[PDB]
Amino acid sequence: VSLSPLILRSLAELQDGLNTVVDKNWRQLRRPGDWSLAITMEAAELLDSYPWKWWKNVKAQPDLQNVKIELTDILHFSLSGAMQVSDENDLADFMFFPLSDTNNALASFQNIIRLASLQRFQLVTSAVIAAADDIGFNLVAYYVAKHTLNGIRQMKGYKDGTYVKVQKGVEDNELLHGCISPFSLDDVTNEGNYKTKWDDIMHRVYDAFGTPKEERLNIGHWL
Amino acid sequence: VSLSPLILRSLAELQDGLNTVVDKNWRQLRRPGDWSLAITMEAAELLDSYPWKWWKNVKAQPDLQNVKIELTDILHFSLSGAMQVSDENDLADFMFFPLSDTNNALASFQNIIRLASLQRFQLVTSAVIAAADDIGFNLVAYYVAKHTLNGIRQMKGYKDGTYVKVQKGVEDNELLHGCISPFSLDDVTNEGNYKTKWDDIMHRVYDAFGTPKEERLNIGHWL
Ligand SMILES: O=c1ccn([C@H]2C[C@H](O)[C@@H](COP(=O)(O)NP(=O)(O)O)O2)c(=O)[nH]1
Ligand SMILES: O=c1ccn([C@H]2C[C@H](O)[C@@H](COP(=O)(O)NP(=O)(O)O)O2)c(=O)[nH]1
Ligand SMILES: [Ca+2]
Ligand SMILES: [Ca+2]
Ligand SMILES: [Ca+2]
Ligand SMILES: [Ca+2]
Repeated sequence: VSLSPLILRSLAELQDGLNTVVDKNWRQLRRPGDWSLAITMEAAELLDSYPWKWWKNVKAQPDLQNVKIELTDILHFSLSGAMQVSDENDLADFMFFPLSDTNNALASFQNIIRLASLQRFQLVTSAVIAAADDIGFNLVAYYVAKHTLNGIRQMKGYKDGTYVKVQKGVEDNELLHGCISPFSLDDVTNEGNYKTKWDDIMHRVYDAFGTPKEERLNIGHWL
Repeated sequence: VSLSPLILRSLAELQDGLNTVVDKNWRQLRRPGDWSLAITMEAAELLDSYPWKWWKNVKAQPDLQNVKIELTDILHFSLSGAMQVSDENDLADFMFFPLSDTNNALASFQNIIRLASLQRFQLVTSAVIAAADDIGFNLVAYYVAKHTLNGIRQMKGYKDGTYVKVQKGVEDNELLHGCISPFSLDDVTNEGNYKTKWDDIMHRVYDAFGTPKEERLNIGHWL
């Protein structure tokens, strides 16, 4: 399972743009080990979406909507890693389907950590794409939506430590589900029209956070 | 750097006792992969004690007192793993001193994750002992104190999901520092008298959480 090369290239361009918002010279400041750490930490967040602890709240239920967000976060970091180092610098060995089985999920997502530490970023990207295919969620649409939230966060003091993620019982991430649900897989991968659908996802996320029109960045900013 | 074999054996006995409080048949219910996951997750907590994120709160300061707690948590899980499988089933390659350097810490603590996934539990234990020696904190006293909090947690609904860790701005873990500060390294490792000092640490932690005298377990319960 893979995305069209043109779609992947566009996702990579968005990722470079976002990385540039965080730091103009990110390509000189960041190293492969940074992306390995970042993926490791998101993978811990992904694992913590499951009731894996045998000693604490043992009847807890998995947060399967959150799984989607954490996989999307991993993609941002695996795209980033791949921009800096090639894998040169197999999947069915590390991923176990169906991921609806919690034991399969825990094993697979721990293996993402192994792959990250090996700096196999392209393989991590493939693993996330395969996971979204297996779980049956719209990875590309989640990416565009979380990409947009990531930019909003930077606009609202994230680097300064003044941003608050959970407000009035709602985490910013949770608002993304509703922003994406109108969009099909074909909407966001159509060769001719995908960019207008990505632009539409972006506008929906800006709306969800009340971003003033003048501060909004459209799809053209990123490509 | 290592502990006396008699001290290590006593720490292992405490650990078995605690594991038994969580489940009477833990030795049949738990598998090596459980302990690998648990250490991985504590190592993420340890890494998150440092200002590693380049995109969020970039001027944050490391929580060096919390580092002590997270290393102690790793020890509980590495002791546990070692009870189930041997390493048969080197350190200077994986740990980088001094750990006061944040780059050394991030590299080292990520390598603890690699060792956990390899089920090298004894090596993880050695790494924690070496880390406490390098940082200069009283690992054995931290272990006894956190061991006691772990038992209190189980008494107060931890498995049921009714426990609250942070109350009136104070995390339960933070109260342990004051419980241990009177105790020297020699106090808690003295061949003849260490058990009375461990018992004293326990009584201090029970006091810190107001545990009724009848619910308190003394050192003899565990050895
Ligand atoms: O140079 C960077 C730094 C961060 N991120 C994004 C990717 C990921 O989607 C998000 C993770 O941010 P976080 O601060 O860990 N918060 P959360 O996991 O709740 O989204 O940050 C980037 O895309 N590039
Ligand atoms: O079978 C078990 C399960 C847990 N723990 C202990 C070890 C560790 O000290 C603690 C971690 O608990 P947690 O629920 O992750 N909470 P925190 O990391 O804040 O202490 O649980 C055990 O000793 N044995
Ligand atoms: Ca995160
Ligand atoms: Ca996340
Ligand atoms: Ca923990
Ligand atoms: Ca911990």
